Amino acid sequence: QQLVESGGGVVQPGRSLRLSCAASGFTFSSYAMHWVRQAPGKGLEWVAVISYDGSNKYYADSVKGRFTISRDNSKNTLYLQMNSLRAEDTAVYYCARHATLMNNKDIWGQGTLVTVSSAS
Amino acid sequence: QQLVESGGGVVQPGRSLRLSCAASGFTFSSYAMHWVRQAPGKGLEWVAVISYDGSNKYYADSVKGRFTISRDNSKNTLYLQMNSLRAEDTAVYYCARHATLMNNKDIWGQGTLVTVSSAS
Amino acid sequence: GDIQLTQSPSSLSASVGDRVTITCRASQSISSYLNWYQQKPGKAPKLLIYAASSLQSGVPSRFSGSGSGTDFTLTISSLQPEDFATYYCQQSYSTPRTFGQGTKVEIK
Amino acid sequence: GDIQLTQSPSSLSASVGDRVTITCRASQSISSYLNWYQQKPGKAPKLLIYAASSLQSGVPSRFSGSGSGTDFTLTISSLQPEDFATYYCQQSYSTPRTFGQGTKVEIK
Amino acid sequence: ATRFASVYAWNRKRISNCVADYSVLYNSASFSTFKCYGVSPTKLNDLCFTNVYADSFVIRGDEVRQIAPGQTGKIADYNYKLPDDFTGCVIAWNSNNLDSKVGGNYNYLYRLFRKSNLKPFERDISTEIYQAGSTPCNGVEGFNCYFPLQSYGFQPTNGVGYQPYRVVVLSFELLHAPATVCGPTNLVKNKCVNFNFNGLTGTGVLTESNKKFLPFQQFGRDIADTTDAVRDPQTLEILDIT
Amino acid sequence: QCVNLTTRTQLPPAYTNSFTRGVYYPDKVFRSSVLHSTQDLFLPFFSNVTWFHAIHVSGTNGTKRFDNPVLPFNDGVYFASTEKSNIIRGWIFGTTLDSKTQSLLIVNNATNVVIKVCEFQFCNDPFLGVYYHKNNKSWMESEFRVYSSANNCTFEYVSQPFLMDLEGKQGNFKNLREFVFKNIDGYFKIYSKHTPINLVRDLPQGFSALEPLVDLPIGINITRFQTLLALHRSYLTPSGWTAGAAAYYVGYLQPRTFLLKYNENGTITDAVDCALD
Ligand SMILES: *[C@@H]1O[C@H](CO)[C@@H](O[C@@H]2O[C@H](CO)[C@@H](O)[C@H](O)[C@H]2NC(C)=O)[C@H](O)[C@H]1NC(C)=O
Repeated sequence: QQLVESGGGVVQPGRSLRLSCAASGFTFSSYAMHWVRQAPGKGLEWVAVISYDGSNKYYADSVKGRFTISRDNSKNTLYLQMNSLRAEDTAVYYCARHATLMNNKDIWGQGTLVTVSSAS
Repeated sequence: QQLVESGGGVVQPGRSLRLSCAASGFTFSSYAMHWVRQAPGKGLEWVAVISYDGSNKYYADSVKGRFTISRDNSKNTLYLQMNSLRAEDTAVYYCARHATLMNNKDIWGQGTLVTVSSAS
Repeated sequence: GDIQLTQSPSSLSASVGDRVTITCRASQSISSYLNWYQQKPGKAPKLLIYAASSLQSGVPSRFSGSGSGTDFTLTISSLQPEDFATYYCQQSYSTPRTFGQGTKVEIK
Repeated sequence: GDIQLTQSPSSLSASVGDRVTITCRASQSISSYLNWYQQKPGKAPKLLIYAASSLQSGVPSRFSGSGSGTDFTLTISSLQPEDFATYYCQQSYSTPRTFGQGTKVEIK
Repeated sequence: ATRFASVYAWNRKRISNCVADYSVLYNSASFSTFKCYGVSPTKLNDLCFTNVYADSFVIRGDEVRQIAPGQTGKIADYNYKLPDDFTGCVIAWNSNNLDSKVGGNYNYLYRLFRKSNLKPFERDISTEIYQAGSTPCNGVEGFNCYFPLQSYGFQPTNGVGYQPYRVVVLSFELLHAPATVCGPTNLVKNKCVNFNFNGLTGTGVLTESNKKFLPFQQFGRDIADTTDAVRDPQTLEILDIT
Repeated sequence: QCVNLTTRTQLPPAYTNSFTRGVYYPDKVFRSSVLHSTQDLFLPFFSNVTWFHAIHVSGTNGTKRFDNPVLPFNDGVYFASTEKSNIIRGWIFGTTLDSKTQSLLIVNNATNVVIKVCEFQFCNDPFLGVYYHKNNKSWMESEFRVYSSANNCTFEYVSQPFLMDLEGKQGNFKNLREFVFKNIDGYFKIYSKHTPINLVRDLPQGFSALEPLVDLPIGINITRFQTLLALHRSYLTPSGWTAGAAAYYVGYLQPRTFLLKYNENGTITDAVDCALD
């Protein structure tokens, strides 16, 4: 039913910041989950998947920074660590789901700002 | 695309002269067609319609001489016989079409002179 | 009876780059059923505006129509050296159709 | 390579009661795997159509999807004062997924 | 084909008594909007038809979403009508490099008005004047009445939404008539093999055999009404079955 | 077209006796020297066969009698003819012999048989007209002297000519030609044969095996028919029509159980009808 996100903030470039997003209402477990990016004034750009029902991780090669994705399924939560930062990634992120002709499960988080800059 | 006319000439008054006008490029068949008159120095005066898509013939009562109009649809041609002549009808005629808010099909013949006079 | 047209003025000797308003007035209230023609004397009448408010292929917006009811307007703008010819308005409201008497735009 | 999307037009300033056709074109032949989203700027993207031809709960048939292959169509009908926002199409054919650049329908 | 007509006079071609090449339909993959019904497009390769109707026309790149079984809009309202219960496939692609010409394409037409919605699969070539208001125009044009038909405006100066689609529609059926139009392994010699020939199925040892058929024949048989000898369809030869 | 010539010929149909006749192969299966038994539509042995003459000269001078009636199809139809000079081409098989139903028009066209299953308008006196095109000394065939309209057509096919000549034989063959027409289960199948006959008219004691030519997805019931003709024009002698002569054989099929003695090479000589005596 509901998705909550870890806190965004201002991080210096080259660093790492683990992204937590917990589910509620129905589990993460039976589904997949995604991350997308929205820069201000820019379109929604897909980032990376997670696939718990086997195990596989796909990343966008457009932003191929080894932003690692894995689970905490028993907390219905998902972790993607912001690795190899660069300033144009300063944006808001969303926890996502795609209706793949079968489901209607597209549920979106509230959105938190990741900021990549040396100036706080 | 193109309209051709029967030959004009000098005819004595009271006589008759069939007017032939053949189409080319697109058919007469799906459209209507008209005749108009231009005396030298005078405005363009409408003469008569043809309506093949049913069958109906309307004449100007200003020049109401039973100038009969009918078809040769399979040759894309149209026939209006000059009946009950009088000298002020000495003019050039045109094969015509009106854009009635729907089409843009106004195509005009080359123009031939009908002459009504006893002096050749 | 018939529907009378009123084309005014019936001539206007003009100059380069003008914006001539050739008016065609009507005896009845005609919705938009009025047209415009180009005729250099001896040519075929090349249609200019259809339904009194719409341009035509080959003819740019130097010509521009408007009006409805009784009042119809030929809006010639930026008058070109080829545009000096004998022009015409046109009803198609009822039968009989009548045309205007013509307006010869000509070089001053 | 990647699959390119083509969302056209990328904006359209509109009025009340319109019927706007926001087109999302595709670089490949995608079966039906395209979606649509509502986003007022700052909100969560509320899904509108799934599989490019099926409505969604809460969203009446004022929105209406169709198309397949390369050509996909957002059929907004009877345009409502709440429907003026920034919208998006969506592939799910291959990996990577891309989204359209967005189309902001806004009050004229 | 080189010349599709418009939608006011769309061409219809009854097709039967041949075989379907449904493979390269999917292998074409230059087609914009390609959808199907009845049962899945991968399934329709073999699931075959009594009598098909192939009818095609050319419409605009925006109005093609009107082409869907059971929708509204001008092409499905007055021009060409898919039925309430439909089977076939809508095949749609762009032909912008052919149809839309510089100097203007105005060959194509359509019907914009009629005094009722259109009955399914029935064209309308009747180009007479419809009288919207009560004032009778009676064949010639006039007031309250318009001309029925209108062109499209095609040039390559159009945007992508205004590009001409050559929509061909395939429609199918099933009757007391047989499947007259219908779509489509290396043979094993001197080795036990399951087999099918022309739908005839069994299991045996296929060999070369000198028994001599009459040409029209298919099977051989033995005293016991077993299938003793069959002829290879692709390369005519007399094959025993033991 | 629909030019009509009715004539004034009314006569008792001259009958005959098919001795051993009308035994086709009711399967593709190759069998060798076995006795096979099926109950199927056939023309039973020693049956009444209505010899019918499309054009008949009974001599005084001329007097060509055009009698060929529209004939019901009934259960099934058998056909036989000699016609050293072919005047026969095809048959009109149908139901209404008009529109509102399909039409079977198996016209050879005297090049490659063009089998037509369509909706036609058959005239009151249908037959194929033949004339001289005047170009390359050629004889065309006007096909609309049979039928006015051709439209709606459901099916079309072409094959090698079923009707075939040999000639050079000054008779002694007559090229006896038989065609069996059976309409079942969506497949109307055609059978054929060509046989020498030295007898003046009627049939010998020999067996005639007819292979199926084409098995066509038809799907119409045909309850009635008439044959087709090829006639021409002549010029001033004391419109031209009535070419040479014409007669043929017709009999109706019937379910019967036959004994098929297939020969080693797969060909049936002796057949025996169980419900004979
Ligand atoms: C064969 O065709 C004939 C049409 O000539 C059909 O025969 C008719 O059948 C109806 C019954 O529905 C009878 O009332 C008529 O009297 C019949 N007509 C004649 C001339 O006998 C018949 O139905 C068709 N057979 C099939 C299987 O369709």
